[PDB]
Amino acid sequence: SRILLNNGAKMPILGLGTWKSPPGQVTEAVKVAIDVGYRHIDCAHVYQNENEVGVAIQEKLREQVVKREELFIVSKLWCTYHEKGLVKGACQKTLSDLKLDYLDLYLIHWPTGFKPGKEFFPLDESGNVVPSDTNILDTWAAMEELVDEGLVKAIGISNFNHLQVEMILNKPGLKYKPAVNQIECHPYLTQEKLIQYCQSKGIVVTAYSPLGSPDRPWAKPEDPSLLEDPRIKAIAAKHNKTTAQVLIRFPMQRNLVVIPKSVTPERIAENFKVFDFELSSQDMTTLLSYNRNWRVCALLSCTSHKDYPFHEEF
Ligand SMILES: NC(=O)c1ccc[n+]([C@@H]2O[C@H](COP(=O)([O-])OP(=O)(O)OC[C@H]3O[C@@H](n4cnc5c(N)ncnc54)[C@H](OP(=O)(O)O)[C@@H]3O)[C@@H](O)[C@H]2O)c1
Ligand SMILES: O=C(O)/C=C\c1cccc(-c2cccc([N+](=O)[O-])c2)c1
Repeated sequence: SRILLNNGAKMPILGLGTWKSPPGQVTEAVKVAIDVGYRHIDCAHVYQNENEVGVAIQEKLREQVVKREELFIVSKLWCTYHEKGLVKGACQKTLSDLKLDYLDLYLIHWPTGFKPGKEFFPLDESGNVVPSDTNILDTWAAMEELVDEGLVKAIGISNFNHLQVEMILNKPGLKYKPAVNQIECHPYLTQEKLIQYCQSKGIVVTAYSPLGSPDRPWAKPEDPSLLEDPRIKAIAAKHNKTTAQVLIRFPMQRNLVVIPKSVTPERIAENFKVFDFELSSQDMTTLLSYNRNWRVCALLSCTSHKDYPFHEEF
């Protein structure tokens, strides 16, 4: 149920996602998740709901439903805090909101640094995001300081392409390697090349949007839909599981961590019931065959940023 990280800690392979979880529903979602066995919660400052996630975590700690050492809490440094002098304060704000004294894992959320300020997406008058000039290697050094100050047990990256991962790995004077690269991954975006690269370097990959993010704001009625793909439904039916359960089990069998999001109590519990069946190798290869390089998470406003990650093949 856990995978060993290159910092010596164990990370639960199933966690609860919280992007788009409404602040008035996410406290109950996280409470339910912990009650039904989740021990890993994926958070971020930019999701604007860390305080409410924190209320749930704190209640379960206070009530002694779970011990802090048994939880694995992840958050992420937003793009407007890549400047070295802003990283610690950003981490501290997340810790304060989550009501924790450390994070298990803190990720650089995206490789694209943006101008600091109140706006999460600072724009020029023509709608392009305004970049930061801070080198990602300098942001990484600031992340390393957080480990050395006791604020976080592990550091990692998210949405880094293979050249960007390589840049960190080749950093002069690198002190801590990334423990994790969290990337979009599902049967329509299988990420074979990037996953193999990361795993070969001892970096654990977390798969986000494993269900294809059907609640994404830019969904079109005609878009492909994993949960409605009859081929995936057929594999689920064969195993007497739901399509969502197959979609969650799939990355687990690729030695990935996976973080499905729900605020629906029934689904939170359903999504955790994935440790009692196995997809065959044939099922796995069949699911892999559905790759279409279909990406949920990418923004036009960022496509000219020098560190935009998705121009490269992988
Ligand atoms: N690092 C990054 O840049 C990044 C980017 C995207 C996502 N993430 C992380 O990954 C998490 C997961 O990705 P995601 O939120 O994009 O989407 P997702 O987990 O692929 O899909 C979430 C959607 O699926 C529905 N759902 C969940 N379980 C279901 C089930 N058993 N049956 C039917 N529908 C179900 C949810 O509905 P209800 O909630 O209404 O039940 C919600 O609409 C995020 O929440 C976030 O924590 C990270
Ligand atoms: O960030 C998250 O965890 C959640 C969702 C999300 C969805 C679409 C695009 C981006 C996004 C954010 C910053 C930069 C870029 N980019 O460079 O394409 C995309 C993020």
